[PDB]
Amino acid sequence: KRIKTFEIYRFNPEEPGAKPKLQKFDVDLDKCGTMVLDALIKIKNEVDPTLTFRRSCREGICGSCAMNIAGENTLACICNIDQNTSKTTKIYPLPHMFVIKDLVPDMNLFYAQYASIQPWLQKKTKINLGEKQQYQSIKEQEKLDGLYECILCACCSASCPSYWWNADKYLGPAVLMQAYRWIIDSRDDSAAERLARMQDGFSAFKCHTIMNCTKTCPKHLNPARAIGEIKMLLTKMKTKPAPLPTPANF
Amino acid sequence: TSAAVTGAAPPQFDPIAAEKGFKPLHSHGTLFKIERYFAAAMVPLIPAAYFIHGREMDLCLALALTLHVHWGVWGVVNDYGRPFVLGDTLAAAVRVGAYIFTACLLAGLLYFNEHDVGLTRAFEMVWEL
Amino acid sequence: EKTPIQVWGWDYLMRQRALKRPIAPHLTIYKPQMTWMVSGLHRVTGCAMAGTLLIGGVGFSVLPLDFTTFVEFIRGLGIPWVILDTFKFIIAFPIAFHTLNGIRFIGFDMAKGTDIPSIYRGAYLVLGLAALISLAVVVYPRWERHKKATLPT
Amino acid sequence: SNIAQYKVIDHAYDVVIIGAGGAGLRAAMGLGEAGFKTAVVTKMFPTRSHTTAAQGGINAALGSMNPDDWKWHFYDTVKGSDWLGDQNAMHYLTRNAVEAVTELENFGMPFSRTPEGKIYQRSFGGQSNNYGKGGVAKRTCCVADRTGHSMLHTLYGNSLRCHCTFFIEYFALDLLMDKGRCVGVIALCLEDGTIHRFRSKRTIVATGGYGRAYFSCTTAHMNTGDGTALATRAGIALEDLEFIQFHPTGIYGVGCLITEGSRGEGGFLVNSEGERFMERYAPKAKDLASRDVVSRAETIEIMEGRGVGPEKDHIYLQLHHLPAEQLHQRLPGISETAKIFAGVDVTKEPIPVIPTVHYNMGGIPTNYKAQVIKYTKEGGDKIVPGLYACGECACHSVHGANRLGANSLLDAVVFGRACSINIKEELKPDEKIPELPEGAGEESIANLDAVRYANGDVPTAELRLTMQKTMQKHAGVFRRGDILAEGVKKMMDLFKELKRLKTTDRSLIWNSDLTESLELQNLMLNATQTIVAAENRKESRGAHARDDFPKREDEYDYSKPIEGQTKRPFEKHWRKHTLTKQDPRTGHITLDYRPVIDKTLDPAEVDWIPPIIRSY
Ligand SMILES: Cc1cc2nc3c(=O)[nH]c(=O)nc-3n(C[C@H](O)[C@H](O)[C@H](O)COP(=O)(O)OP(=O)(O)OC[C@H]3O[C@@H](n4cnc5c(N)ncnc54)[C@H](O)[C@@H]3O)c2cc1C
Ligand code: HEM
Ligand SMILES: CC(C)(C)c1ccc(CNC(=O)c2ccccc2C(F)(F)F)cc1
Ligand code: SF4
Ligand code: F3S
Ligand code: FES
Repeated sequence: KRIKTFEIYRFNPEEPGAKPKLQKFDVDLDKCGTMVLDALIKIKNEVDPTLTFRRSCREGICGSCAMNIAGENTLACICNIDQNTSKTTKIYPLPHMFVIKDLVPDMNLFYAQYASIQPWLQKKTKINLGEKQQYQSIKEQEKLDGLYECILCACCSASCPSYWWNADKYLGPAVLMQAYRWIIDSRDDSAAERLARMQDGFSAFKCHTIMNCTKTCPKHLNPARAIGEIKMLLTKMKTKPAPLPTPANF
Repeated sequence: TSAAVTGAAPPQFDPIAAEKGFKPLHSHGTLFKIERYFAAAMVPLIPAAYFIHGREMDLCLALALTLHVHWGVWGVVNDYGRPFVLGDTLAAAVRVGAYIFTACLLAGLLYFNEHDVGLTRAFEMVWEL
Repeated sequence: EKTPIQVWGWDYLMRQRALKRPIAPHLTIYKPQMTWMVSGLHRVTGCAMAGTLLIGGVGFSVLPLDFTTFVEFIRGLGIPWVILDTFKFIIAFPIAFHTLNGIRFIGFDMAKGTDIPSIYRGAYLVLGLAALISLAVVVYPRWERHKKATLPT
Repeated sequence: SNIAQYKVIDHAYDVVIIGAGGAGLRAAMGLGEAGFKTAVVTKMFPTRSHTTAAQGGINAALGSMNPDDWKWHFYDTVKGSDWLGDQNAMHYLTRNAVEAVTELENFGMPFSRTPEGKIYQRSFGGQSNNYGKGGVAKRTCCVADRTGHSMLHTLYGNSLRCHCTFFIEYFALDLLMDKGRCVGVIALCLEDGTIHRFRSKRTIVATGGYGRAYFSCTTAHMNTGDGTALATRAGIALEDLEFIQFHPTGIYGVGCLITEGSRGEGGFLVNSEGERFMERYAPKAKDLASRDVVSRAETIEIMEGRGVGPEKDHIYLQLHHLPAEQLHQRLPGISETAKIFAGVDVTKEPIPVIPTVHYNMGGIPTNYKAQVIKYTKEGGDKIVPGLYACGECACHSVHGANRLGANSLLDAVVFGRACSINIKEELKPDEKIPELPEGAGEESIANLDAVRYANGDVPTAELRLTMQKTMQKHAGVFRRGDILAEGVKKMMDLFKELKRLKTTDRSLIWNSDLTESLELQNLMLNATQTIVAAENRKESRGAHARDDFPKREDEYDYSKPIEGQTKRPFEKHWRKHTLTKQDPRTGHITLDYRPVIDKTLDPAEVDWIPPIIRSY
């Protein structure tokens, strides 16, 4: 029978003088679903209920289950178990995050940084809120493709060595691509102020074009590109085009 | 039992409250722009140094390398010279040492170009071996 | 001076220190990839060339030894030519690679070729040309020197 | 608190919202905008909520694609409900839809666009123009295949503008009750194991559904009916729990939803004979019939030997006849999901699908203002002071016996908004935040402690699994008296096995063994009540189909003209809401019944819609 071994990072913050450990678990691939989350759930359920990880959705849309599997940041729920039973799969928390317990990192800086970009629509002229749709052309909303799909999982940011060293001052790929998402939205009027929040030497410019972010993104998005775009706008090599004018009959 | 204490709100970044009185910091964009233009400008310099030698090339190299390396190690120092791991004063000190690096780099190059063989000839002499 | 989020982030780091939480491992467990390894090579080649220029320029100045007696010393060791030419290759590769990959990184800054296929092609290409150029610069003159030694007039 | 000592922490808020999905966040935005000090208590980061998994769209008669009227959406909603929905609530829902969706776009939701630059809309299941006489509606507004994701991230981002205070990864244990008044909530903080009592003038329960009561669902692991369980433990009867939506197209293997929008855009269901069989079960609407009808159709095909795959136990959803540009533009999400979970390229091969538990139209009963109610025959509806409910955890009832596709994201925003509006209007800056009664929450803490140290021989994961398999077998698509009665017995026995619970993790910090065990208790309350409600309801209405009572049982036989008939009294027919009242200790359930509200909010604005025979 096909017995796959997983080596899983463990940490118990309630034991005095506790250190992180690596724990091997054996799992029968013929009695388990095809994804790594399935194995985590099977282990928790059938061997060790103290095994602790985040999860919710089953189809890679929630972002809860981000972790490092076989050296790469991904989502457990859509990462196929490697069926080569002669090799072990290592499972670690998202790199360089403070761990609360086992595979659960503290996510609150990531979230606070997201908050800081002011991820909401901003208008110069006050709008009557329920009254009418704002105009946006197909071509203009399609600029958001590649951008709006982000599930805020933090695989990209926890893959970035510059974010590893300077998370307190470097906003990281996830938050920067969202900041760009609000900057290139033709309906949003605050592009210049959004740019000025990350004008300093660290916020955006500590991207050293390492490219791990785009490489590891489980949704196949490209934070690297969006940061290059931010760099261009910040250096004034590029501008945000003006909105297309709203037709007379709209 | 529930003989309890009064809580405070969790730590939470308020993006509007934080924005009150926030005067934007100076823009690093123009510095970043020139750093990259300079590096692009050095692209022809490196092959030019392969084909043309002497004391004037030695001087062009010394100056361009020194500036480029100045900005270079400054970025490295800012990556790894982290207050979180070094404390505030040692972090400040490695920031200063980056300027000491640049200064010493140029002085030693000027020396080498003025009292030794110079950069381009130095390469010839190792390649002849 | 800091943005408010940077201030908030410092106070966050201090909270996490106070809580005595470990930091999930990173360098020791992340899969080596053409992304962060080439980046690392770019930084290492950059800094090695810098360091060599500093130690060289200041060292020779502070020492009685000059570069001419340094070169004559190693010729004196009479070590095999293939190994001498390897040292040359090693000296040349950082210059080649760092220059080439520098151009690549400036493109990345301008949002050029950041798709994964282009990232990988450019990496391989930059490592390849750099090796090809370092090879040429070492081999060609060695070729001339073999012709001078064993061909007529 | 018997064995351990717990750090208890007290807060004071104008309003507490339990839930940070679509409904909870929309409520929070409205309340923060109105200056109320607002606490959002959620057992996960808001953006992991199940709203984020929603795909197909959100209904509103914007008329981007063709002329439309909100009254046509009203009609389809009422018919959709199979006349078990409250028409005053359905009126409120559909009347406010254009404004609600326009708000979302105004908040920055990146809706797909038409060539005129308006919000693109698609067709969906069970919707029509001109009160069912016209053609197929197109009022399902969408962000491609990812409308839930996009709506939730938009709402969450906007909630940051309005100074609500977020208590993230706090697991709510109980409502804090004082003499039939809700004065707040008590929750466990996962990060540090502390227990928090939130005092509040008002409380909104917005906790989602309980799909995980079944073995196969489309729903998140977090859909454990915690809110309806909280209400039960507060002495409040739950409503219409027997009405479980099976969505026609969960992926056969793993339960992953494939949006109805795929049919909306022109996809169709195929059996093993290569027949587009929905043309037989629903000659007019076809594959865009209502969800109860399509799911029953598929299930009959399987029974009668026209099921597909090696075990002839599922159906094909065909999309490959559609242009690749349409598939990518309109359905990119399921295109990727079908590829990851079924090895299927939708440009070339069909998706293997099967009906799968998906949505709960039942829940905490409210009036049209989303104020929670208790009902007796003698006194009618009485509001529970302090307490509101919205989203899937509620039963307003806007969906009656069958929820219409794309009405639930609508429901959550519209009634989440309604909560903030109704609270601003009825709550005055004079009323003071209540003081907690002595010992408040102490029983919740005692239950926590006992589950945390549970010592028995049946581990929470086995017990959950038997619950789920039991529900799957006995309270399925087609139900019957003997199968249901046997199901009730097995389920009331499982409720007994809860006393034999075993847990292993003894920690207080991020103990998912503990939280999942609490969720099992919560799920048992929902499941037990669901099936006994289903056992007693001897009729076939919407999502509830009885083989031994195949007909819909109304006050009149609506298949014949009304002139001449004598009306059956309340106690004889079944056009009425089920109310299940459970004792959380013993598990004993009693049943009562509450009339459907047939009147609209305003007869001058819109006519009520009398029942007819329901056919698509
Ligand atoms: C796969 C899928 C696709 C769907 N697609 C569509 C669609 O396209 N269109 C449509 O109209 N409808 C759709 N629906 C239905 C619809 O998305 C949901 O019914 C609706 O979004 C639920 O919103 P909600 O805010 O009520 O609950 P949820 O979004 O489920 O949020 C529940 C919230 O309550 C919190 N909570 C729960 N228990 C506790 C506790 N004990 N303590 C603290 N907090 C707690 C959770 O943390 C969470 O934040 C879909 C459903 C599914 C399952
Ligand atoms: C010839 C063309 C060259 C180009 C186009 C170039 C380009 C660059 C660029 C773009 C960076 C920034 C890397 C980053 O921030 O991520 C960099 C860094 C650096 N370069 Fe160069 N460079 C060149 C030559 C040299 C040379 C000859 C040296 C010799 C000492 C040198 C030393 C450095 C150093 C030390 C850094 C450090 C910063 C880092 O790794 O980030 N460079 N270079
Ligand atoms: C040389 C080797 C040991 C292989 C290595 C490779 C890569 C790393 C991680 N990379 C880095 O630390 C790095 C590399 C280049 C530019 C910027 C950084 C930053 F500070 F921003 F992270 C660290 C160490
Ligand atoms: S970008 Fe890709 S990886 Fe980074 S957060 Fe958004 S989804 Fe996760
Ligand atoms: S990995 Fe990090 S340095 Fe820039 S390109 Fe991606 S953010
Ligand atoms: S559980 Fe949602 S992304 Fe994995």
